[PDB]
Amino acid sequence: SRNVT
Amino acid sequence: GKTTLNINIKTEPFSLHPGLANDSVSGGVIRQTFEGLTRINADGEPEEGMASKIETSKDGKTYTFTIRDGVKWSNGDPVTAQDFEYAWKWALDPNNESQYAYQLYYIKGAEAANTGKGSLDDVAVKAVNDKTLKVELNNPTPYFTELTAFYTYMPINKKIAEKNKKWNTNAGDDYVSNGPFKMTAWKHSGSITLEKNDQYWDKDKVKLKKIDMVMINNNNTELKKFQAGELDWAGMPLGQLPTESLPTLKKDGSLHVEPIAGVYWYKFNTEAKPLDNVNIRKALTYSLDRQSIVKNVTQGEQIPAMAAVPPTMKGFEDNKEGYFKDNDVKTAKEYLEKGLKEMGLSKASDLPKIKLSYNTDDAHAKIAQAVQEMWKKNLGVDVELDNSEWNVYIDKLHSQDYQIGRMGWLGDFNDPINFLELFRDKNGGNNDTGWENPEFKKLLNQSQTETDKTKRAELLKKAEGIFIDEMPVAPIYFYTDTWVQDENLKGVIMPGTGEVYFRNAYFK
Repeated sequence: SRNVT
Repeated sequence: GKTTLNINIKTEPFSLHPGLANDSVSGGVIRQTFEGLTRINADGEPEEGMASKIETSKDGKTYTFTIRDGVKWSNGDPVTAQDFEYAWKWALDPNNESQYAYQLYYIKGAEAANTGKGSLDDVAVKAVNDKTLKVELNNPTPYFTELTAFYTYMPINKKIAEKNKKWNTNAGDDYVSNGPFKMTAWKHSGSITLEKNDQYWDKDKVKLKKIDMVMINNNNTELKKFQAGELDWAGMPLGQLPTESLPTLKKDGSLHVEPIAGVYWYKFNTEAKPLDNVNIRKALTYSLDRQSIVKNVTQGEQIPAMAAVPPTMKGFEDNKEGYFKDNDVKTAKEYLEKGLKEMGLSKASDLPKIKLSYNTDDAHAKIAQAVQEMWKKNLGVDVELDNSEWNVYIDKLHSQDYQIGRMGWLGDFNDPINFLELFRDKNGGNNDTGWENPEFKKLLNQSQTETDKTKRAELLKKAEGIFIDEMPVAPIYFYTDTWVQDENLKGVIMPGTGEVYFRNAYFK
């Protein structure tokens, strides 16, 4: 998954 | 002990449809509100969730899930095998444009349906009856019960989804879920409230009654709120600590620091000049001083990345050192010169404009400013910066409306291929680079038929080698999770892949 942080 | 948990999720989710979610923010919510056929227990292993029994055929390819007696959505309706069937086919329907459809390609006929070369009817997920889901995979897949715990494999309420195509876009009567919590409010760009779900089968083991998730995209403020007692957590996985505070919080012994299966990388749009030139990509990658970045910029004990697969992933420990040398300016200058020669250019000042993009966040800007400096000093390459809100940003990269783009990737299950198969296919939902390689693909697919674990691992290493050689992305560092918390908060589930489950969390 894409991680915002 | 109080029964409300106050946390920051920073920003508006991409989607709270489990079939569109593809990100930590979305997942942070959905992982509380839905539950799959399996769930992750404290030891980070899959265990029975909506399925009370799981049977695998002798050949390892066919899974038969028995749906637990009495399981229900938050409106009381039963959860049925049909709900799963519909969810999974919904995500694979190309019209619905799930960025995680490829996550379901493990099921036979899944890829054909999604790519337009086959009928959704021929995807081998079948609600045999209300309490029996039958699934046939292309190959024995020992982590399939990890995939069924992942949020793309969540059920959705079929009846309501067929009635209201936009059920997922607002809290309300049309938003129902089957997990330990339910979402009772969602003010867009403001916050989300979750409450214990009284219809959840295992509700007796759920201690929190409410979780207030705020949306503060300001690391400083998050910590202030925490210091004021108005948050019970500050930092990752769902929030973020401000970097200047990590010295202090390490020194007073409050800071938690954990290595996780995740990689921070700069994705190149290989179809946008000048990033279509492999030599330019390598010059930008090799000219990075990652040890500087992790010691001086992020200060979160991150490990320099010169690889895709984190060295936590067993078989891949020597990705600690990686495929190439950090701060390798000599080699970077060689690549630049070669790429410059191919364009009929003499000097790097005369390359076309390059914009480096990230999602709005002071931490990402600090990294981008460092990297921008590295390129200026080491290569003579000018780049201009820009930033976007997270959910818009995700579409900017997916649509390739960018040149260089900050991204981070956490593992969805405990297998090295999760860091590779997202680049298998040119228009893969989570690829973003426009890159594909025939040999890379062939090896990935070969890995899925190889029965010896060590031989399989070698195939994936080969594959990774081709990836790094063509550099569609520039690895920077492998992740840690850093946070402080109210130390009365017990029972939070945080596996090595860097997600968080509050299902059995309490204050003592």
